[PDB]
Amino acid sequence: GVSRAGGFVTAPVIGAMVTRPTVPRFGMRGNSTVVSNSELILNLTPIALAYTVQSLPLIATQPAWLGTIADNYSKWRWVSLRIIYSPKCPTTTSGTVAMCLSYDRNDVAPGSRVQLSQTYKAINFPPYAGYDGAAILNTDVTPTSAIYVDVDVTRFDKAWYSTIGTAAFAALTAFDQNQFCPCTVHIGSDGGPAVAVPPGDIFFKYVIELIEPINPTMN
Amino acid sequence: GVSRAGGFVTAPVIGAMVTRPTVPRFGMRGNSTVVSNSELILNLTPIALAYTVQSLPLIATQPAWLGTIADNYSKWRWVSLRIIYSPKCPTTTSGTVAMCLSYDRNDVAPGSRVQLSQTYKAINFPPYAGYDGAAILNTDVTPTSAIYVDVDVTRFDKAWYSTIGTAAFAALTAFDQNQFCPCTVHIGSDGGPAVAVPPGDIFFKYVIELIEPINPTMN
Amino acid sequence: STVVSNSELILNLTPIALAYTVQSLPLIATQPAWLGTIADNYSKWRWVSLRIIYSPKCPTTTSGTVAMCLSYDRNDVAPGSRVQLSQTYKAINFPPYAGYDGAAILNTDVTPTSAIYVDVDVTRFDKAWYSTIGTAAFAALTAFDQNQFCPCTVHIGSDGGPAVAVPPGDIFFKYVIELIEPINPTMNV
Amino acid sequence: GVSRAGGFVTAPVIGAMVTRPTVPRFGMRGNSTVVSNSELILNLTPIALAYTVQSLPLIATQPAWLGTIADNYSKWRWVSLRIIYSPKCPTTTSGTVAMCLSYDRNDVAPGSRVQLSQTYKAINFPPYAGYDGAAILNTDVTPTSAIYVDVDVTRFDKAWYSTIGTAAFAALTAFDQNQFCPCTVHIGSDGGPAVAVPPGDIFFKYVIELIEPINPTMN
Amino acid sequence: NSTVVSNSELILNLTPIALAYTVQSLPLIATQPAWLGTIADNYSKWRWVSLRIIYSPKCPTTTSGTVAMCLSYDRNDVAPGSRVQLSQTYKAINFPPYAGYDGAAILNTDVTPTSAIYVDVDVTRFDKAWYSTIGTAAFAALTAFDQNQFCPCTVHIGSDGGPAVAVPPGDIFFKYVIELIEPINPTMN
Amino acid sequence: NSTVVSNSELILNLTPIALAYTVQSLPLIATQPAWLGTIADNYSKWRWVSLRIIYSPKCPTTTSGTVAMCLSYDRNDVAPGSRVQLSQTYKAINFPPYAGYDGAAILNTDVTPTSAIYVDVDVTRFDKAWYSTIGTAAFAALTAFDQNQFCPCTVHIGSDGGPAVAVPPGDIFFKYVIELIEPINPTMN
Ligand SMILES: [Ca+2]
Ligand SMILES: [Ca+2]
Ligand SMILES: [Ca+2]
Ligand SMILES: [Ca+2]
Ligand SMILES: [Ca+2]
Ligand SMILES: [Ca+2]
Ligand SMILES: [Ca+2]
Ligand SMILES: [Ca+2]
Ligand SMILES: [Ca+2]
Ligand SMILES: [Ca+2]
Ligand SMILES: [Ca+2]
Repeated sequence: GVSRAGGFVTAPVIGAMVTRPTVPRFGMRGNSTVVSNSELILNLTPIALAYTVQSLPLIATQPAWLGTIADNYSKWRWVSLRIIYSPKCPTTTSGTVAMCLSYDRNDVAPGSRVQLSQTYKAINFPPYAGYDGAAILNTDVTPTSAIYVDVDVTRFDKAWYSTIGTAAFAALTAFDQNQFCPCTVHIGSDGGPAVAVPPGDIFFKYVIELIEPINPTMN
Repeated sequence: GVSRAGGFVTAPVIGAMVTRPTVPRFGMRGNSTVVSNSELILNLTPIALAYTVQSLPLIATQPAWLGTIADNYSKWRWVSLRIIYSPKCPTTTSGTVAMCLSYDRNDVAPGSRVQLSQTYKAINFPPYAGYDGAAILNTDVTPTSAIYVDVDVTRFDKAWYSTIGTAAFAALTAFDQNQFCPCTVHIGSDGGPAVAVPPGDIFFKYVIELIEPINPTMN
Repeated sequence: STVVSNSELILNLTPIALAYTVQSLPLIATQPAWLGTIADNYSKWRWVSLRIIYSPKCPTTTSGTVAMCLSYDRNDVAPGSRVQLSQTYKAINFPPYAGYDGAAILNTDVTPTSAIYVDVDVTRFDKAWYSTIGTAAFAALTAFDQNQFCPCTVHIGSDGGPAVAVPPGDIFFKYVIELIEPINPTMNV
Repeated sequence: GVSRAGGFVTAPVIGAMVTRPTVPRFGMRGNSTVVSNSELILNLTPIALAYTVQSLPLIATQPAWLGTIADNYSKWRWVSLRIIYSPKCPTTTSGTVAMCLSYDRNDVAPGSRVQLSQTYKAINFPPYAGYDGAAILNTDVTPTSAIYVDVDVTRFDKAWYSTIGTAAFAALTAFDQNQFCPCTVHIGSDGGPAVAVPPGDIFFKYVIELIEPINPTMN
Repeated sequence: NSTVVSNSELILNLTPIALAYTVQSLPLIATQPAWLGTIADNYSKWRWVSLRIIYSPKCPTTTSGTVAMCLSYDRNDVAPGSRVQLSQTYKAINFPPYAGYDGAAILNTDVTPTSAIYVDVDVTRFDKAWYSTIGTAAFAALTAFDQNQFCPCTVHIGSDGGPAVAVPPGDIFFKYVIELIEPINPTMN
Repeated sequence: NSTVVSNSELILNLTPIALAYTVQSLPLIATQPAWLGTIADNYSKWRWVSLRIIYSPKCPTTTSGTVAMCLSYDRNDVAPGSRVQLSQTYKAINFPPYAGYDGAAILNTDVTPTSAIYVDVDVTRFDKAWYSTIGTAAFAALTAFDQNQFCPCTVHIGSDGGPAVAVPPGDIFFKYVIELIEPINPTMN
């Protein structure tokens, strides 16, 4: 790379992904139903000078489309969960966007980018970057220029989680939420322009295993 | 059979199916999602002397479990739909239960068993019968002693139907319902005892193809 | 590690009548009366195997249908009909006199062809071990707190019974449970 | 079975065994005399709504025919003891009959079916069932539809027991009885009809080894 | 099929050691230990798989005297009337009331410290294979001869040579492994 | 990737031993030990890889009485009300207040002297794989049920039979190996 052999860098006016059209794929693994799909989950708050954060609980019901399928199953577990960033602003946008993971709903969100950076899986990056890694979303490859976070799905506290709707989940105390949620992602930013600029969006690319069907009304 | 070679008939006190435990199976057929499953759909009104009828529209959203999966798809079509009867009363129960099919939500339900019998696919049978044909439900075989109706899925008026929830469907006029429903089943009975007796239940064994995913909130 | 195995009567089902009824049981070490007293002496436990068996006790002339299924969140609403129950994991529908020919399953390692039962998917619980808690203490908890002590719940519903309700049968548990960490019962339960 | 693959069940008006005529068989095993035979031991109390129990000590002298042969021997031991149920009522009889084993004559008999069910070898069953397992009595096969209890003959407290007549045994205290008796069977019932109905009978199918002959007057 | 239970329990607080001799005896039955008793009530028969009687001191090293333990096998025997009589009996071990503090690990580990004070019962040489479960209260109401039917062994703990003002010497614990068979309702048992 | 931390720390000065019984309890959480707590605040989850609770005497051999330790696994349990109740509980070890001086090496070496007084926690039999880090102050403000979510085990230390004038018996130390994963800012944690 440039840090060993030297090189040169250039920058275009702007760059962005074009998402490949797809359909959620279903599969059976014995009595288990496996769903593989990608979903746009969040539009980030316009990046400005001051710091700001957004958080999302990583539960089966968070992605709206998957959420529906989950209502018919009692338990689930993430087989793989990759959080991907997609820029939507020009290379003239100053600032830094960062993401990280937490595992206790009683936690307080990172109050600054320094706090966020000390945390697990923290990745800091310019708001305009990430387009070169489009393949991470459209294919199963992992480009080195892609901006993403892989969740340590094998290091959760429980083996399976019970399905719960987002509204009901929201109404729980942090402690009761802990029983239905294995992890939460935080996305923060700062150092942006005086006139805030929408930086990018967040996608979830996942493979989930759902078990033990249940009447949706009961669940 | 007995009608050609003679024989003898006997009758037990009672007989009933024991349903095999199963899980709904998912499959992909290109961009299409195929669901194969069986569901208990209706407990029949206790059979008594006077005639009575119950009707169910044959839409993707009628079976509660399937209904949930259908919310995520714009269009669907029955690949196969077999309506099965399961008795729950002793052989001492007098009367006849009958089923038939109609194709216009503006139709008036059969007012008597004679009206019902003239209709397409009408099958008349004692309320206590049907147990000997348990395999029709638990396997893919079709016993001659099974009591069922196969829907002529290839002779519907349209190629695909749009998904619509049962509540919203119920609120439509018969004519607007016709655009979302290809067929309706009627189940009637009469000639039962003075003290009415719950005769049996109705199961749907189906294979459905769902196409064109959609956000559930939009659908 | 102490391993206990036995079967015992757990519940006399409500008389089967025209209208639908459901009875639910949390699958906990303290639910079976005989096992409960042994469980009170241990801090944690886990089902090694749990088989829920139905035993009929009604005349064969009894109309109606019975069903069982399993759920895994105490915060769930119990099935309001056999149509809802029937769509739930491991559901099995059978007549109230079913199983009269398979009683041996209760006291032998044989599984008679005609026996009516449900094997719990013990390997797919959310935790490795569950703490012992007495039945009455359990009842007083919120659904959320119950979830920490209970891995599964079984529902038994029926409908289509006769005008004069008839006791259909009973529910038995045949289990193999592993108990660890002795404890004084007063401290525990 | 039906619980895995589904199926159907039917019930006849009634069913009962027809016992094969036999003769008690004698054999020598060195200096030991071995007797193999089956005997009707008890007519059960008519099953009614309320609970009732009957108990029998499992001693060599309990079966009347064997009892005579035992008078000529000082010691004995059960090689095998199978307790079998034989129904004598129609399938319309409600209720449950249960059997179990105890090993201390100082024990109090089960006061209810719940108490009985917690006990060793407890088997609960409808009073009309058991006919399908007729072969367990007439042959050496063990049908799965047979209703029976096998005594754990290898887990008794002593290796041999002394022969004692039933009258003399009855006159002993529970503690002195313990020296001559290795086990006792309890048969209870409840949930029967308002008009009590004789449910069935109990047979003992055994193989016993008798040793050390003695003048009957001394014994 | 059988259940194996393992635990250790405090069984008896010894009477204060004084100049004169005293003896206490305990029947080695499954029902003697309070915690075990509850589990045992649920099984018809049992047999000690392993039984170690342990002494734990609770007095200062300034305490004089001798505490001694031994085993007998007939409830009709007379208890030892002196340390001499006790000392002639099987497994007799004599020691000062403060002995055993350097071997306390023996209580909750599989270690057997050479400084521990214990008696290992010859579990394989009892008169019969299994013993029927019986409550302590009922047991005490029996004649010595009827007690033998339920009790395979008894331990006697005597002492003397203590101070003018009696001093509580220590306690007796049972660390055991017992096998239980043939479940039964406790009320019947 | 994870970080493994090893050290031993003084955790609790025991309340002076007197005639009457007293109990103290400590939650076995990563945040309980003061030194470890600082490191733990920097990681989201943890799990004890090894945990040995050690007793160190600080009183003369002239001190009478008994100190005992045991383990429980539900914050909703009631603490042992007597040495009898305590002694029936898992890993219970009883000993005089001056015991353990010949085994002090256990504290700073990999040696396990047979004269040492300790409790080895069954670290592989906790209800779940990982536990989330939580401060002691916050932990104490939780209900017993919410505490269980963060605490896998608790140790109880009781005593009695001591002198008329209470004597500080000793201290409790934790010698541990803990694995920490998923870094996090302490303020968030
Ligand atoms: Ca970091
Ligand atoms: Ca749920
Ligand atoms: Ca027709
Ligand atoms: Ca629509
Ligand atoms: Ca507890
Ligand atoms: Ca039993
Ligand atoms: Ca004699
Ligand atoms: Ca000696
Ligand atoms: Ca007894
Ligand atoms: Ca203990
Ligand atoms: Ca935390």
